[PDB]
Amino acid sequence: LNRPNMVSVGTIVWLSSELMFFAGLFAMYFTARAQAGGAWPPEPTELNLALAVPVTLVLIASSFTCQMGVFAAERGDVFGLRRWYVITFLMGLFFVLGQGYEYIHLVEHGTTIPGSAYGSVFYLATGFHGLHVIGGLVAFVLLLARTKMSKFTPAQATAAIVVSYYWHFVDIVWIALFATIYFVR
Amino acid sequence: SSALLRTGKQLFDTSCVSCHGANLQGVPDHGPSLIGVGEAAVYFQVSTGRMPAMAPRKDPIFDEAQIDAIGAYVQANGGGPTVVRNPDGSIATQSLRGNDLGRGGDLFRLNCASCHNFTGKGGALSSGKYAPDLAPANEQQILTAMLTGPQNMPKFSNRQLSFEAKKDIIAYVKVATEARQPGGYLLGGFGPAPEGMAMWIIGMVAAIGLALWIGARS
Amino acid sequence: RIKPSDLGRVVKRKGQESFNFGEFFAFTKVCSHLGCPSSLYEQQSYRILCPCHQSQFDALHFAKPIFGPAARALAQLPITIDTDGYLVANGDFVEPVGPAFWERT
Amino acid sequence: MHIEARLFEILTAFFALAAVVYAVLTAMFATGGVEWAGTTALVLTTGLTLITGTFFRFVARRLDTRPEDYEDAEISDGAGELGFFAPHSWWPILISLSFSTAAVGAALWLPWLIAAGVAFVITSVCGLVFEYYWGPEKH
Amino acid sequence: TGVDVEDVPSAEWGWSHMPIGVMHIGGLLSAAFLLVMMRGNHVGHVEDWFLIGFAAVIVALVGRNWWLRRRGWIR
Amino acid sequence: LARQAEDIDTRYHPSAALRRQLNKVFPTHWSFLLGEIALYSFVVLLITGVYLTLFFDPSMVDVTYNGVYQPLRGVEMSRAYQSALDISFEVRGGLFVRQIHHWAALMFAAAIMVHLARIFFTGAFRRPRETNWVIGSLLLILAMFEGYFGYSLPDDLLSGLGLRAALSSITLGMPVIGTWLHWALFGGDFPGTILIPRLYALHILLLPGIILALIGLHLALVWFQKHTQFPGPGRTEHNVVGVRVMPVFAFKSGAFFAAIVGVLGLMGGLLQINPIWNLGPYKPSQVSAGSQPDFYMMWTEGLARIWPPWEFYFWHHTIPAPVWVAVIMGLVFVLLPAYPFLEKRFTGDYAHHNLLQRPRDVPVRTAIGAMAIAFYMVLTLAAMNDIIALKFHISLNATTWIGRIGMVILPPFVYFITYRWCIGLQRSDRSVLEHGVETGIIKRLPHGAYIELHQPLGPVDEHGHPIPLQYQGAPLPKRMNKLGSAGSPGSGSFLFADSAAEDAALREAGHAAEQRALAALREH
Ligand SMILES: CC(C)=CCC/C(C)=C/CC/C(C)=C\CC/C(C)=C/CC/C(C)=C/CC/C(C)=C/CC/C(C)=C\CC/C(C)=C\CC/C(C)=C/CC1=C(C)C(=O)c2ccccc2C1=O
Ligand code: HEC
Ligand code: HEC
Ligand code: HEM
Ligand SMILES: CCc1nc2ccc(Cl)cn2c1C(=O)NCc1ccc(N2CCC(c3ccc(OC(F)(F)F)cc3)CC2)cc1
Ligand code: FES
Repeated sequence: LNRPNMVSVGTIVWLSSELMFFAGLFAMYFTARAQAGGAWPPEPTELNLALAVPVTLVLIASSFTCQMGVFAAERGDVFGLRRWYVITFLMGLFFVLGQGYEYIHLVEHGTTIPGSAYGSVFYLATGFHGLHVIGGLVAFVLLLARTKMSKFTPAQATAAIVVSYYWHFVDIVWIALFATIYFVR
Repeated sequence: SSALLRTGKQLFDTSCVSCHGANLQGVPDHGPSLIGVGEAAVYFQVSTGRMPAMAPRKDPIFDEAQIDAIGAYVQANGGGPTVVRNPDGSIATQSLRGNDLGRGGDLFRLNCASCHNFTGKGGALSSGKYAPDLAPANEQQILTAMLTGPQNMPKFSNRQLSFEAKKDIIAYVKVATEARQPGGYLLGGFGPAPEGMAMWIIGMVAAIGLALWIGARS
Repeated sequence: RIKPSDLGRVVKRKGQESFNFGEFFAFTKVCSHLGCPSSLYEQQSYRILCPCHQSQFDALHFAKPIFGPAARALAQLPITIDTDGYLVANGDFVEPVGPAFWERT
Repeated sequence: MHIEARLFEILTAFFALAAVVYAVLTAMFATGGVEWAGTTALVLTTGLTLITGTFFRFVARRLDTRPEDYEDAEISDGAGELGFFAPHSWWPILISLSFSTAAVGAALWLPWLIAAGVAFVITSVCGLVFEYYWGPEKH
Repeated sequence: TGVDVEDVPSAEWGWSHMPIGVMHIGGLLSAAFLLVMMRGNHVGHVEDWFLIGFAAVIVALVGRNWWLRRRGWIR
Repeated sequence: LARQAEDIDTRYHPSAALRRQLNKVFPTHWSFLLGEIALYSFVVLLITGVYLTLFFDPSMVDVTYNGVYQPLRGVEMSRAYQSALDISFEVRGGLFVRQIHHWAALMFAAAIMVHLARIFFTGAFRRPRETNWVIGSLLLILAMFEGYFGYSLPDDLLSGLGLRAALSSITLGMPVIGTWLHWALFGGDFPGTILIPRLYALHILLLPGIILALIGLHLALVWFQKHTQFPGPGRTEHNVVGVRVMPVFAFKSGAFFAAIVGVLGLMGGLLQINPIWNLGPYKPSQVSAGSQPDFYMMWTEGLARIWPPWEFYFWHHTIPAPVWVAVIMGLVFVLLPAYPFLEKRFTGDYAHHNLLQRPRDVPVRTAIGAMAIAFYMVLTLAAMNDIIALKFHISLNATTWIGRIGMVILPPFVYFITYRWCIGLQRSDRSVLEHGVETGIIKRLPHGAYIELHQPLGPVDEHGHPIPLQYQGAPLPKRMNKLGSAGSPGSGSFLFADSAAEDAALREAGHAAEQRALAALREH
């Protein structure tokens, strides 16, 4: 019974709504870039590209690791799932720490939220993505703790799958934000 | 170019006349006269943002030396107090800090702590009104605040509170708002209410959680 | 010190019509409820607020209480000036100061 | 499912058409060029409907006929055992209370209230997720 | 005292009855206490209207319960 | 240590009382540790107070500070305030110790209140134990006043205001005795010279001694009248089911003691309480905005705030307002210890009881308790008027009137809701007794009908429906996973699996031991 999965449909439609949320943020960003003529990233601000590439590659590797974990989950063994999801958690934590470090080193000598318009839109666009990543980390921890406390049933597999492609959606919207902010300018 | 308050009476006419009058006469519906007041009142009211009002503190509207413009324009129509200046002509910040904190703290506890706090946190007055926090105000704002006597705050002249007394009070306030808490995380600056809340919501839940873990339930 | 603008809303309790010197009034500072210092003075409502349990006295109406468990007015002190221009007391309180007891106020 | 996918494809086609038309009509004939705020919303609503429609399309191509999608069918076809539908639970009201605490702590700028609200939200969501998976007590 | 089991299932395991006269008299007394609190230093009358509005609802509820119990629609 | 043990045995020969105390059985419910919490808090209080007495000087003479804390140099203060400042700033580890002391006092009070709530709601005060209830009530009163006298010792502005207002000007207002009590206690008018030494003597010697004697008597009565228990599988009014002291109970008690000490140390190191240096020495002319006593006197303060100004003036005399606060507080303190006798007079039940009641089986008492707790919460929140009206933007007069009206309309509303809620819980229990436990699975029953696959708790009749059980005062399961339904995860560590033989053996022996425990406790 119930040949198409239900949790899958729910997660998919919710991810669509989240995409619309990020649409609102993008619309905020593109305006105030048309108004600032010339060096629209103001003089105290210049982005350090020597740090933003490794964190993006780390996030992509996280996506690969999560897909491997789902492959392991579809056949009923919990330990491969646990290993791959621990790896994914560690890589996401590294990404968040790198982003926070760049925030510190960038607020150190210039750009602030109340000090500019570019700084405002930049921090607003990237901090919400950071919050989404932190939520994904919490979901990973909860899923592992839930696999710890009973036998492996197909419901656990469905939960793993939906958490997986939530993570995929996250690290795709990150690619969009990165290509828009750091390269297009 | 001090003979130029044409700016000044260019911003007042487009941001104030609806509530104070074209001649600074106090529209009998909303605003006071603003004649006896001086540059210090305008400085404190505009720099903190309480001015032009729709009164809480907000974001200021005017700078780029136009607070000076409105202040000079209002001073030219009366004899109120003026803002302190340093040998450069700018507003003094560093020269308004005294060197004696004992006397300043005793004066603060006698005159100021009744409405604000022991250490300058807020306090509640009757029927709405409250006394705000003293953390984000700089030195000249403290001086002009206790010199001009804003809404429902008493007015401390330079004869009952001399200039040393004011400087020492400023120094005590700025030190009390910037000192560490050498006992751990202070729970807001108030007395036993945050302490009781933290007890009930941290220590008791830890104790009851460990009691639930150790002992069985039946 | 009361602003010269109002000076027409004063009510002047029955036995103390001449206890003020112009615009100076000099009430006591010990709340007539339980004895905390009633020091919170709002300058343009003319209200005195006791911070211990929040009573409110009306500085323009012989310090009559207008909110809270406070039930008796604050005591007023007579003042004047001396031959040199300093403020001095022109006598004593007409009644005991502070909280009440079995004998009298 | 074949009709849901077709519905979402219709919607995605119309939204993409409208987005492109608006973009190229405001590139010219407009005061300051491309409008940049309706354009974005339109492309990303197109993307929303596209994601949903593509998922439904894959699930339809990977599925055999279903008594719901199938006419000609009788009630003896669906005779079986449905999923698990949760009976009574009291965790939703606690989740809502925690989120409301965090929201009112964000309205009036009070950081301690925001921290307490976030902690309570984590606790209540953990309680909701684990409700039907805790085992018997170990003694 | 006594209550039938079909109203309170665990009527034999503990105290489960409170006589209705207690509740009626308590409601009337609380209304009277709310009313007598217009004696004080209240300058302003915004607070008196809440006192009068909350004392009318209590009396209304008590009267409704008494009248319905008197005509057998309850118990 | 055979030689030493035998020589102790020929000199004392206990060997039978030790066996009688090593075999005592104690019930194991998480709710039976709320008294241990208070006991351990009291022990920590004793230790830290004995440490503190080596540095405190309780005088009221005036000195000039001339210490290390610079923003107070040259200020004239009493000797007690200076001694407290010296403890805080000039003894290595003194601030930590006094913060532990204050946090332990707070935890003492909170644990006592939670324990009282348990005792009241489960009905553990009935026939054999009214006197133990009375002793507990006396302990509560003494703890309140001891904490008050304690935090009034290092006389600073806040403690001085509290002393002045409450003690001086409520004792001063009593109808006839009044000023006589005030002058006997203070030695004269309010700011004297004998107040702080007298409070010091009362606080370190007398009240701790009385509390220690009463705690000894309390624990003795609990030891010789064996503990109560909840109804269950093998529980009767004539036996105690639990674990023996010998290996287990002492171990659990000691581990709980260590964990409570750990929590107290952590929160005494990381959170700040009573920073007396931000205040100043007490002076009768200056005041601040907070005021506020510790959370176990806040109800007294709130009652004084929201009580209307009703005074009586007759011939040559005056009865002020705080007299009302006095009689109401006395009435509360008299109605607390005399409750079991009231309930036994009203319900007319005088039998021995050793099995507890679930709070849902006694709706009227549960509603009474919820009403009292709501009243207490209203009184406590009415004490932080200033903080509430400042942080949350509300008028001050508005909060006063909100408290003044809530004091009358919240208790009855809470009573009504609690009564209906208790009966609803009873009905929910009866439904799962009549039918089985809902599993949450749905079927379609080829003629298009939806059923929900209940699961019976006992025997079944001919046509598959379970025969209804009878209620026995014990809790019933509501979730299928609490019964063993979906369990048995893998037996790895966290990332690597174990062998299959190990997994099978461990699972199978665990199942066997569970079944044996069940079958053993049923049969007795
Ligand atoms: C059980 C009942 C009280 C017995 C009734 C017996 C009989 C009726 C005596 C008459 C007494 C009547 C007339 C007046 C009552 C008031 C008076 C007696 C006060 C004396 C003190 C004493 C009796 C205390 C009463 C019982 C006590 C309040 C138990 C409450 C605690 C229990 C039930 C639940 C606690 C669970 C806890 C771990 C989580 C709660 C989290 C927080 C929100 C608790 C709420 C909370 C509390 C409780 C604070 O005290 C507090 C103080 C300062 C700041 C904040 C808070 C605060 O948030
Ligand atoms: C009618 C809306 C309104 C506007 C617009 C407005 N004010 Fe005010 N102003 C008030 C009111 C009302 C007060 C009374 C002070 C109070 O109660 O807080 C006041 C007070 C003042 C005071 C202090 C009066 C005293 O006696 O100390 C000054 C100075 C002042 N305004 C200047 C200004 C300036 C500068 C502007 C900006 C051009 C401005 N006003 C615009 C309403 C307004
Ligand atoms: C309760 C009476 C009261 C007294 C006494 C009092 N204040 Fe105020 N204070 C207030 C009120 C009310 C305001 C708000 C005025 C406004 O917003 O226009 C205020 C505002 C201030 C501000 C502005 C705070 C800010 O962030 O802009 C400062 C600074 C200040 N007072 C300092 C002092 C000092 C120093 C003393 C002691 C000499 C003192 N106050 C005594 C009530 C008082
Ligand atoms: C038994 C219950 C007790 C309670 C509820 C209690 C409570 C308190 C409190 C709250 C303080 C304030 C501390 C501060 O603010 O710094 C205090 C001070 C003090 N306590 Fe206790 N205490 C208790 C027992 C004891 C005992 C048994 C002793 C000594 C044997 C003791 C010795 C002291 C001393 C000397 C002070 C003053 C030192 C100081 O204030 O720094 N206390 N007490
Ligand atoms: C209004 C309260 C209050 N406002 C503030 C404001 C600011 C601050 Cl910081 C603290 N507060 C507090 C405060 O500290 N509240 C705690 C408190 C309350 C009452 C009592 N009591 C002393 C003995 C009396 C007594 C003694 C003997 C008697 O003789 C007889 F009859 F034989 F018993 C009769 C009465 C009763 C009250 C102690 C502590
Ligand atoms: S002490 Fe001033 S109101 Fe009670």
